[PDB]
Amino acid sequence: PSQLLNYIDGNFVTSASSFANINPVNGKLISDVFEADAKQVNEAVVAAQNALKGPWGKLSVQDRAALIHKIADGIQARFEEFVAAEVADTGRPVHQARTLDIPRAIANFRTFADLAKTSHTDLFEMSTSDGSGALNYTVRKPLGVIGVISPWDLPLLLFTWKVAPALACGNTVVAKPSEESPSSATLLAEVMHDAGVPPGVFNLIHGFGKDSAGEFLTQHPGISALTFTGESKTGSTIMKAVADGVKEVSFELGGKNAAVVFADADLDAAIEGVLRSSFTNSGQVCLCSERVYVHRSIFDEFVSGLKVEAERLVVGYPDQDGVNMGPLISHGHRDKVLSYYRLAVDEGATVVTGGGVPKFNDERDQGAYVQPTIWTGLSDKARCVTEEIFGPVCHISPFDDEDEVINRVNDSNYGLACAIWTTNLSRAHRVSRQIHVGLVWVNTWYLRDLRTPFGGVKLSGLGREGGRFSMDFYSDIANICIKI
Amino acid sequence: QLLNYIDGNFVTSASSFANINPVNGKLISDVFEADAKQVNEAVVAAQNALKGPWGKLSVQDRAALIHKIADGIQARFEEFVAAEVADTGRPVHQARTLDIPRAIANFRTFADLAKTSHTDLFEMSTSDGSGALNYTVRKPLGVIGVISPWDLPLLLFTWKVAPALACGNTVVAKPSEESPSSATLLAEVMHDAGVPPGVFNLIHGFGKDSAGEFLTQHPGISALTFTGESKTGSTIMKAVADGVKEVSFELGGKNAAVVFADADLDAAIEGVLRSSFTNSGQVCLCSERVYVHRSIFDEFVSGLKVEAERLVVGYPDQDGVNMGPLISHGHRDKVLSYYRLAVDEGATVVTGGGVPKFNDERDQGAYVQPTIWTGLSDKARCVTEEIFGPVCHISPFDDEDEVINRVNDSNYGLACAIWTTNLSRAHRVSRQIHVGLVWVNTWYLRDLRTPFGGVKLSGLGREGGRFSMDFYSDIANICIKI
Amino acid sequence: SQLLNYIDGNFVTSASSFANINPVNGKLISDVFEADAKQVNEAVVAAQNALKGPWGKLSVQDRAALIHKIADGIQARFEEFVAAEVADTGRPVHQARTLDIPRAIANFRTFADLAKTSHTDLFEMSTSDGSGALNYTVRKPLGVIGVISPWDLPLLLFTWKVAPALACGNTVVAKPSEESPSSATLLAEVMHDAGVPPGVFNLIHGFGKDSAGEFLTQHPGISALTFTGESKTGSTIMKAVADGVKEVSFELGGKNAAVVFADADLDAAIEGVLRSSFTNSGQVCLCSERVYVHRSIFDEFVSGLKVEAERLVVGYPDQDGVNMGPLISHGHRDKVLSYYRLAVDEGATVVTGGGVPKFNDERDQGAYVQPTIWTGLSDKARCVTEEIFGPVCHISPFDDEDEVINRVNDSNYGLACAIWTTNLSRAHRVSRQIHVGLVWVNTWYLRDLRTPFGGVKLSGLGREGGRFSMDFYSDIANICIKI
Amino acid sequence: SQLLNYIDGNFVTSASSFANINPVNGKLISDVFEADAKQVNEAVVAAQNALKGPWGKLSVQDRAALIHKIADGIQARFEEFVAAEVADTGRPVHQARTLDIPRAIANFRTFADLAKTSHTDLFEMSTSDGSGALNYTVRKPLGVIGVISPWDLPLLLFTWKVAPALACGNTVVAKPSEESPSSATLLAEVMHDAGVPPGVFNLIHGFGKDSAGEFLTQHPGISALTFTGESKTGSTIMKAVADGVKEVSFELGGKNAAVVFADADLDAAIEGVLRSSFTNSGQVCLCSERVYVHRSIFDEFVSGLKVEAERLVVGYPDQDGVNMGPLISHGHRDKVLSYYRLAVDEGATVVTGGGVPKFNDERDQGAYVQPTIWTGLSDKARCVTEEIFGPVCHISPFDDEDEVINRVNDSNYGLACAIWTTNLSRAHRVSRQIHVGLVWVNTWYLRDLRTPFGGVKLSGLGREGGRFSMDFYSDIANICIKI
Ligand SMILES: NC(=O)c1ccc[n+]([C@@H]2O[C@H](COP(=O)([O-])OP(=O)(O)OC[C@H]3O[C@@H](n4cnc5c(N)ncnc54)[C@H](O)[C@@H]3O)[C@@H](O)[C@H]2O)c1
Ligand SMILES: NC(=O)c1ccc[n+]([C@@H]2O[C@H](COP(=O)([O-])OP(=O)(O)OC[C@H]3O[C@@H](n4cnc5c(N)ncnc54)[C@H](O)[C@@H]3O)[C@@H](O)[C@H]2O)c1
Ligand code: NA
Ligand code: NA
Ligand code: NA
Ligand code: NA
Repeated sequence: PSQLLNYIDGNFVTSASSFANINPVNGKLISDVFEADAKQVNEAVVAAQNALKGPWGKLSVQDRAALIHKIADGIQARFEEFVAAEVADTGRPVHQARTLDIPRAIANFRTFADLAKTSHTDLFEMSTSDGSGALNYTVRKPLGVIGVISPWDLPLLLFTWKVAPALACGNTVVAKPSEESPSSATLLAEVMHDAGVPPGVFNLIHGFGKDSAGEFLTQHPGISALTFTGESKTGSTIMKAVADGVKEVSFELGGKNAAVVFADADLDAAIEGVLRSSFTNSGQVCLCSERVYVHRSIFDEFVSGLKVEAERLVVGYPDQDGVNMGPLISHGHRDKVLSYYRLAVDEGATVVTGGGVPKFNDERDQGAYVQPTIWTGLSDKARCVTEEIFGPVCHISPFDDEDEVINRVNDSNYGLACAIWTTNLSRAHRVSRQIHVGLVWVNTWYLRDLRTPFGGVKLSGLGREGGRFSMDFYSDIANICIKI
Repeated sequence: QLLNYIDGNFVTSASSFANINPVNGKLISDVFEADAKQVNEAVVAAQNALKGPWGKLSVQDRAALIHKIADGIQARFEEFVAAEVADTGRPVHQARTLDIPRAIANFRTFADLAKTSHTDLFEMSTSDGSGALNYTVRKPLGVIGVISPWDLPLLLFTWKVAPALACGNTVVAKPSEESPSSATLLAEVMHDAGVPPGVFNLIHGFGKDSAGEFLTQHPGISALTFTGESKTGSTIMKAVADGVKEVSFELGGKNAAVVFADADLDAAIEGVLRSSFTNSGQVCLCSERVYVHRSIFDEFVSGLKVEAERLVVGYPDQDGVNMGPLISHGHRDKVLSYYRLAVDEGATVVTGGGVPKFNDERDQGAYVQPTIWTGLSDKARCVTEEIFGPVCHISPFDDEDEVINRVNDSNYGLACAIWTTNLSRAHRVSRQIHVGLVWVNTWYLRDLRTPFGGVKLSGLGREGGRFSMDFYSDIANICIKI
Repeated sequence: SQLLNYIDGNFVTSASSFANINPVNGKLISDVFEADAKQVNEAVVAAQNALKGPWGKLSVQDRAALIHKIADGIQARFEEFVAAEVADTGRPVHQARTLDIPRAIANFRTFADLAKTSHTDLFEMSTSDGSGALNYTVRKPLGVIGVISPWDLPLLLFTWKVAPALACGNTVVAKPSEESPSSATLLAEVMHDAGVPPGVFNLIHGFGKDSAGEFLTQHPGISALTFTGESKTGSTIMKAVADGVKEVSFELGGKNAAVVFADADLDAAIEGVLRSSFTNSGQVCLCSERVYVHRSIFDEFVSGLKVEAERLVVGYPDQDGVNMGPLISHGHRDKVLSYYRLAVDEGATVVTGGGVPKFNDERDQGAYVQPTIWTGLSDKARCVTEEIFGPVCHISPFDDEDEVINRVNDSNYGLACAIWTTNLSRAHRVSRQIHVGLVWVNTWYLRDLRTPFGGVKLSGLGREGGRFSMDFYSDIANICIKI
Repeated sequence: SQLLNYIDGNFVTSASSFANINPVNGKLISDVFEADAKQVNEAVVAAQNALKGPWGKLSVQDRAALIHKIADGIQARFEEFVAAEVADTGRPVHQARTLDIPRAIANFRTFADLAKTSHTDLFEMSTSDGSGALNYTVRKPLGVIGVISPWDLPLLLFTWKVAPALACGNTVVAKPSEESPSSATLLAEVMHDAGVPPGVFNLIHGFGKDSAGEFLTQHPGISALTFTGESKTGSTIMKAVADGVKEVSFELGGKNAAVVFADADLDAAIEGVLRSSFTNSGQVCLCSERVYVHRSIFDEFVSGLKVEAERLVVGYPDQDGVNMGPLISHGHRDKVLSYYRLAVDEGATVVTGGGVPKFNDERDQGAYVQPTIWTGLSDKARCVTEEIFGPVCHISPFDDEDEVINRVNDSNYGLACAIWTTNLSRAHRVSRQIHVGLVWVNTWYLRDLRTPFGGVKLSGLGREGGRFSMDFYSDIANICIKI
């Protein structure tokens, strides 16, 4: 049907082999995607290094920012095409693509263009023995060639989350989107081309990880940095792969995030919030809550309430009326999720709702759907309470005491996000600062200010991105000291 | 004898190893090597200390306690001088003016930064019209693993330790096997200042199959900050990858100095002498490559030769001394093998090129002579590989763009010194040098607030000023929906 | 027994003297030499000259080191400063030991630290010729700072201005309140003993109009006038420096509210408002003289506050369990009593106090009044709108959140506000809507010295504290290099 | 042609009208309605009210998008705006196309972007009970900003104040110079067409004393007065707002120096000084009217400048290769020629110019003068010390670096300075010692809108640009939460 090409040194190019892009709604072939080989990857990196010496490297910060705004304009002008591309690849509801995914990708470019325009560096004066003094000033320069490897849960959002600041800081890019979701990135390349981004500045390579484009990219000595969002295990692998070149790295990895509902929470608001934090994108967001802790005094009522709301969720077509949830990304991912559904029963869970796959009795039965699922009854040590499942599921457990629940939230090798529900002023601030995660929300979930630092602790990440943190990571910070 | 310091106690080990004075090859002390069991004990005690009295100090009180650590060092100044000198053979004057005062400055400066540092507040609108607040907070990262080298032992040791403690972390610190004494005195100051048990832990030993490796492998740490060789950095980066530990690396360099035709020539010769031979060339920041404009080349080399030959090589306390020995015999071996390699590569030996004769104990030491080469290609191994001795190669250049390209044609990128009196040239050329630090008309001048680090193989991340306050802290974002 | 000026490194007397009077008993405690215009000029000129001297040559590190020595010198004479503050003001010894003196010391240490750690900015830009340019900023001393301070927190407010002034490398001509000259004089001594170069810090005594205060504000030799005191005086001063376009920084009056919502920790709010209304006998610019309490807890709040207010021990600064000393002066008490009288005329119910206590001893010769609580006045009453500056508050009920926000903001002042509530959204939602420089939630007068401090409307001009002081007390210059 | 006030979303006329006069030929350009006190009041009330309308409800993001639309509206009418600026002032068309109009558009865009990216501060602190506290700051609109602007760079300086005011969520009552009312009026059209809510931006026309300008500064309804103009006028406005303790920001006069050191690129310095003395016919606050040149190159410098100055084309704004239009007005020319005579009387050597060109056409009815260069005056001459605001410079030799620094600083003004040297150390060492707000090395009037801008001494009060504007045009509030 469609073909998704690579984009290398200003041209769309095919490849020797291609792989299948499968619509998870109905199991059908969407497109063939040409897999970049090591030769093509090297050509992309070499093109990126050279482009640093071309027109791009000569642009003022203002001209660079203006061009980046043009990239955003071009996405905006093809908004519905990008919507259709994200949807076809992932089965996400159209409304979500229209309200979250595509706007945020546009916003990624604008915000970092803006940050680039307004950012400055530092001036330090000092005295010296000869009483004449000295000046130290800092400058931001492009780091060089940035390798980008991105996942399939929020394909264009996370892809642009990395590409936007990379370009805003004057770097050049070689980027490999998830093999599960390569469409919107390919459209982005067309927008880059049409906007007049110079050849070699942005390069798109398609492929898998190991023994494919992903691995070839991480191993190339020509990149200056590798920014990556994905599985924790994959982060470790990549970190080993770039260690010999001491490449700069930035990792946003797994999580087993908790939501906590205190007895003084607005209960209806918390039920709705947790529904959202557990089942958005069918539980396929790094930020989703797979552990929920609810005060003993409201536990039964919270659980009954969430069950009803979960069962009201419409699981169906992306453009179906009132749809809330699409399928999982792939049959392969469904197999992982269902084996955890199985594991939970074996570990002693009560299945409050879901626990299987919906039966549609139409073509969607050939897709990769599962049911939104709630468990109770597992110990804090259960595998299903400790390992990231990355599906539409949450286990819910009671607690009695604030310090107790804080300790249970923190008792994890992960540390990405946490959502806390309480109407109490002191409790909100006191509790939040004690959660060992990069991001806490109070009385909401996944509310984003793009200027904030974003990242995780422990196995969930290395480094911070967002705002000035991206401006620092994607730049060479250099100190120049002048003796006066 | 030098003991480990673990959970408030000085403890011995099943193995000890020799601390050899490099001036005369004499034994200074036996050093107990921490085994894996003891490294685990240091790490567990570090973790627990976070939950004790240390973790409950206000920022102001923490900073006060840190200023007390600095006072402790100052009150035992000469004792610290003596330890640094003994281990390494550095000139007494260098220790008194550079090494020890900087260590004190390290603690004081980061104490001050901690007291005055703040974070950010972001306001935003939301659909419902009520809005939201996002604010950031800096928390202790947790347990910081510190592994440090021998060139500037106390300075570099405390360059990591001070911000780590100022940010409320606890520390397991492993100083170089070549220079364990001043770090052991520090553990004494820490103890006498009433730093809670477990907050600062000193473990002695080597790298592979030793305390260093054991530290980097321990899942209980939250970060590893390292200063040493590039290949060691790569190794440690691999070691901590499975736990995805935060890392900060300051690694090797092959730094260049550049003398433009319009430089103040006498100041340039003096500056490059300092940048080449300070601490006997054993500083990561030393210039081992020098580029001089063709029109002043011969005059420069002659002038440098003379100055280089007036340098006094001898006892650390021998009045007028300029250079002590290299850190060790093993290290002199490496340096001498490079001395041979330069000749085999076709170098003219303008001066030095071997080892001085003393006819006393110093011949049992590990001395070499300050050495200057000319006549090698940019691709010669002695021009590209870090020697870490008191040596430089000098090469003529003709064009500005030429010398910039030649400076950057390196797998390293730590620092560069440039000499010129021209305003435009100074700033135009500076911004093009692909390194972490550029000095103009000076060398190794340091403001502790500035970002410090290297690019390419010379490092990962930046430390100093807010970059240390950021690295040694968890930055967390809290979002309140209103 | 004699308080001298400190000019160009010398303690000097003056032509005229005035009486420093203990408000506990009305007894003369010292004679204070009033600086005339000639001595004021001499002080400014000496401060100008010191800029060109060793002080101008100090590195920021060295300067900060010396400022810490000043702090050390206050610490070493801690109890004498306490005695000095107490003697002049009648404030409880406990307050002087825990609030007044330690904050003066912290003032010097904090701004020395800020000076040591502050840096400025680098901006890169592109140029037509493609070579680019660099813009960088530096902080330089502004010059000579004229400091004028009030009597409510004498040493705290005096050092609140002098510390950053000196931290930024300025020289200083400072004029403390006629009512409280003692601690400033001891501070001169500490400067002297610390070896602060002559002319760097100059202390002139006197009054305002037609005296040392007036003369300083009109001297063309100063680069800036920072002032804390009455709003009308701020206006006067602003006109006086106009011809010179001097930099100005004003912290002026207020009529601050406290608001207690139905979901507040009622016991904590009662204690809180008690502190906010009667601390330093209600003689702090930040004090709450208007209080709004939700209808559902009004009666219970007023009853609880009455009991606590009546438990307050009014007496000698070193009297065991003392909570309140006297007002600053007999003249100040006469104003406060004229307001007590006015409240009654305006129809107030006097919940407690409303007059002066009878001690039957020397205190009856001093300047005491009772802690006083009113109810029953409308928002337009003069006792509800004009700053009294005594140990008093009016309490009014309210019903709605938007209502009480409007009544708080319906004022020509806008210094500070305290809000009591346990609700998270309300705390943040209400706080941001109060038109003042400083809001506290579930506390009062908690100070982080890094934060901007100041008022809006008639309560001020500019901000001080942290980065704001480093900016105000500095010349910020941009240097632009074409490459 | 006719220029109306813009109030509460409506263009309105007035009882009084005055003439807009083309300085090129003395012809009438338009009539301008002078707003009276009633209308100024109407503007301020409208502005106050608009704070409570739709404007006050916009998110920072949406407010910023609107401001970008304002900039779009000026871009869409670019040439009309060029025509207006040129007509009012006689400035070269080229300068209006490359400096004046583009900077106005950039002003709005830059502050819109600053608003979008700016954040405030979070301070944590410990407390006695061990639970801690949070201090956070927020930026809120200050309120109604009164803006009063001069005629040297009409739209640039007008929008330099209007853009940050609107970006910080304030509402505006703005009074452009009587000499240059056109572009501001066209700006009102752009705002209207972009759908800026009524009352958010108000335009009042008139003069100073007994007119719109004075009335604006006296109105108790404004929250701040930002002003650019003569030093004396700044002093007057500062007195006028003092009773309200209104926030103030002043960018005032200057008598700026250029310094040419012996190691300067001589040709570049000659060209640079020519630009800095004669651009906009010397009618820019940033122009150099004093020039110091090292003795060794003095004669060579003066000769070169004389020749370059005599090659300058003085004529029509669109004339081929024109360098200078006329002065703003015959009245201003009268003042300038008065200074031309005075210099002769003070004993100056007129190196070039010193009179008015003879055109033999309609330009003879205009307000032209010749670019003029003087030598031989002492540092104390009136012509070397008072701001002339015409196309003129005096040149004097110096021998020593410390000497010339002292001579540059020996002034009651302190706006800007341009320095010419090829030496690295000297550029940085000398620049930091010059007591002005802005120094340029090897260039002049190079602007980065993020930098602090302002002057010292009589040249101003406070800073604007970048974070400094974000601070001046906002209420900075501190909110302290006890946890
Ligand atoms: N970039 C900088 O700022 C900086 C500063 C000083 C020194 N250096 C570099 O340090 C080097 C010289 O010092 P060095 O010889 O001690 O370097 P090194 O790598 O051999 O040793 C450094 C430290 O790491 C430890 N170590 C060695 N192997 C280890 C391992 N496998 N696991 C854990 N720890 C291990 C050592 O015991 C020692 O404490 C030079 O390359 C020099 O450039 C760099
Ligand atoms: N906003 C704040 O932070 C703050 C802090 C403390 C006090 N205050 C205010 O201070 C007032 C009480 O103190 P006060 O009675 O001493 O006020 P005041 O303004 O009458 O006197 C203050 C100082 O200014 C001097 N002074 C008086 N007239 C002067 C003049 N014409 N020119 C120059 N100096 C003059 C006085 O001698 C004294 O030193 C209260 O209104 C209180 O709110 C405000
Ligand atoms: Na797919
Ligand atoms: Na040794
Ligand atoms: Na008194
Ligand atoms: Na006109």
